[PDB]
Amino acid sequence: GTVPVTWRLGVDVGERSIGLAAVSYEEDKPKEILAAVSWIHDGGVGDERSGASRLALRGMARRARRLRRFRRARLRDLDMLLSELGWTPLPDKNVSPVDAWLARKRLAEEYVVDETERRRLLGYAVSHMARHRGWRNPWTTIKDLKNLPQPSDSWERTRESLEARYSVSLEPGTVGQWAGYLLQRAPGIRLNPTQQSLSNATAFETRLRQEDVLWELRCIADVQGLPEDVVSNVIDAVFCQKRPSVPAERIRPPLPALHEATGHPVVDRNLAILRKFLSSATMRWGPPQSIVVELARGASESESTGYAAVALRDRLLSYGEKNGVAQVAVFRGGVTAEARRWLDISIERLFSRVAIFAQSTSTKRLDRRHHAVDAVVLTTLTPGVAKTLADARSRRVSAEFWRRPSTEEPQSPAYRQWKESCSGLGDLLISTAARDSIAVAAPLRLRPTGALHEETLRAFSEHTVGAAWKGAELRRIVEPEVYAAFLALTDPGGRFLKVSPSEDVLPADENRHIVLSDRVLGPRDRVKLFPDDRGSIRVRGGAAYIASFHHARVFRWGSSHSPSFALLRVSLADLAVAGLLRDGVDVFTAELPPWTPAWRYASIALVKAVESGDAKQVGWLVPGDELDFGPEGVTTAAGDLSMFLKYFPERHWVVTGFEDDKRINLKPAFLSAEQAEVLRTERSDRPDTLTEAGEILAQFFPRCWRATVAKVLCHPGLTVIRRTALGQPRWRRGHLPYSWRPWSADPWS
RNA sequence: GCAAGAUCCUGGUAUGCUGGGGAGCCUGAAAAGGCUACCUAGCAAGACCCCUGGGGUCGCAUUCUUCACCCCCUCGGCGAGGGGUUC
DNA sequence: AGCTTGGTGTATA
DNA sequence: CCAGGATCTTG
DNA sequence: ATACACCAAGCT
Ligand SMILES: [Mg+2]
Ligand SMILES: [Mg+2]
Ligand SMILES: [Mg+2]
Ligand SMILES: [Mg+2]
Ligand SMILES: [Mg+2]
Repeated sequence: GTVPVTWRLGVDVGERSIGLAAVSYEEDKPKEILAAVSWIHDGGVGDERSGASRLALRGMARRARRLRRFRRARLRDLDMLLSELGWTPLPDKNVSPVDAWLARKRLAEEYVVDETERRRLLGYAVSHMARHRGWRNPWTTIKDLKNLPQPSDSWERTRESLEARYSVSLEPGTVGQWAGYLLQRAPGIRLNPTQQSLSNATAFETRLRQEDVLWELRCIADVQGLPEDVVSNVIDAVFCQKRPSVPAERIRPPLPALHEATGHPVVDRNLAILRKFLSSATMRWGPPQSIVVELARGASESESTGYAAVALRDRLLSYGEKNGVAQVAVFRGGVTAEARRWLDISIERLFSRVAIFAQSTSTKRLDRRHHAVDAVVLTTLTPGVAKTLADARSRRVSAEFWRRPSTEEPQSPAYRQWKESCSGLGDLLISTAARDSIAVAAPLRLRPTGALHEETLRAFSEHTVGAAWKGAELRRIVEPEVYAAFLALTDPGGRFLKVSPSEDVLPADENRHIVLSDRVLGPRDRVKLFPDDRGSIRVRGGAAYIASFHHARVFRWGSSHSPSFALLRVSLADLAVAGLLRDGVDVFTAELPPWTPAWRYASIALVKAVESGDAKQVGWLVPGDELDFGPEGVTTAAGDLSMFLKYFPERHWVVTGFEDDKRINLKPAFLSAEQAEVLRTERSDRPDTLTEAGEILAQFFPRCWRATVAKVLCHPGLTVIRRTALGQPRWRRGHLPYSWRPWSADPWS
């Protein structure tokens, strides 16, 4: 089903986006824009706060797990050494908070003549020193730690500061003696400072070093008269540390292929999108005859010869030598902007965008389709013409700075031939923009991997059986068997929970017995409850909130001419507690038990409609799905959304999240984020230079449309559009995610 | 070419949270509650393998999960990794 | 009652 | 937060 | 330090 045409490929690579064009050619002039799509990616970023990528967060978590594993193994080996020496380690409970510190202070101060008491104090001191040993260089050997100046100069400065503050001198002033003395003298004192966060002045200021703990242990050994091999073994067990190695980063030569990852996140996202587009374009129109790529001027902050440019040249030249691409040329930013400038093509005129800035011309970054338009413009480019345009800009910027207290055109026959050949490019762009064939899409994240819950462990609340129970207290029951038993109490014919959060579900009953499969709970027995009336799971003996939702399952019930819709918001914790995070599981259609937080905190109408059997699952929505409202647009606008839709009549909206049980958060697909953020900045510091549409767009972002699901899915002709790699909506029901209509979708199974 | 770095990766540290404790202080004194520290265990759910338990290794990346089709790579029908699937 | 929307808490250095 | 190993960039 | 999920006044 491949019809070979003559077409060229245009790729603009940005920090958060990539624009791609397949332009069919007839006589070395543009003939047909086959596909133009801009793909918005996160560049591998999973933490928007710190800018850390998903791979970096995963590596930090994995190394934290490995640190805990090695710490557990090292402390177990120390415990076996202390058992071999007969020294008793510090017990888990039923000891004073300062037994370890007082043991360290007493062994570093005086000699202990009692045998069992000395061994007990030595075991307490050595176990506590292994739990708190301070930092050393990981490449420094134990022998090199022993060759360090003991004590360290930072601890000498700290000890002099402590002697100045408290007017006392301890010989020898180890951290064990000073901490024990300060915990006896000024109780409640903090020992180490916190950079995270009334005037509890800390005892120490610098980070503890392993040489100081080693010096204190050797001072304790010299005072107590321990044998040399015993001291050597105790040092080698307390300060044991794995040396750093290189397991994973194990780095004419053959150029890498398209399917091979490059290791860097932004380049990997751009490579994956370009690889999918190139594969689909090859299967539908044959191979391209050249590939023109525009790396951005950015994409490195905190002809291009950057790492992204080198990786893209090597992989696209691998594809070229495997498929027959005649040349591959990669340019440096921002050549395509001036190439768009000389043909009189503006995004604000091409897509009929209203003006946002009162003074000066608005930046093209407002409409996200500018990437695909730049890819179309890039398709026409050649390296000689790009050189002439770069020389023209370099000549123009100096005359522009000179003429402030120009514009002069450099002459080129290749530029003249290019401008003659690209006369109809503007007409093609108008024609393709009129029928809305230029698409802005985002890649879907469908794998159920990530943080399963929030990190903060929370304390359990607790409720008696025999008291009065409200709806929130029913919803917060931790144990699923007790939850199902209270479910059978409040509704014996029901399988799900349909109560208001504030209503009084059931009164006090002094002889209520909750029967189970393994015990019987009396009316005086106390049920473990989640602390708050929100989605939570039981992890490691505590409660944690659920993370962000993986998806929302769409349910429909009622008549054909007027149905009702609701979302079942499913997080990774629901799939974790349902046992669905395993092999061979379709996580969008698998049945969730009633005790999951999804079905606990679903809307009451959805619960009652599923219990009545009327409501069936007709589809699913992930963050990043595109809602095409059709040519009608949004007919249920109210509030600031109406004033937004007067000047930006958007029909394509992107799902970002599901903020409660009845609402879905939608942003406009074609409108950018950072442009509206700098509009907010100019609203903050430059009054009256912003138009009314700019003011409304600045107020609309960042939270966009917090939209009622009943007000969204009540539109006939609304489609959940899932694109192919070329930016075309997938309408054939296959094994890839397809476009569907909420008003007409078949029920699952 | 000093090196400002960018991407990770490896080894550590100190807080923080939860469970169990408690040195000082404040209440309650019948009894147990809080604050500041400090001690101790754990810090994704879990999964696999080896000798009841234990110990080791993976588990937040590769944005269309699973399934289906096609292509590529390593080892010995056979799994593990990747990649693509046009509207 | 129900939709707008304003504010805020998240593991961190 | 720390030190330092590997690519690869820019100086 | 983000952005999303949750909470809790206001309009209608
Ligand atoms: Mg673990
Ligand atoms: Mg400890
Ligand atoms: Mg330590
Ligand atoms: Mg671009
Ligand atoms: Mg401790």
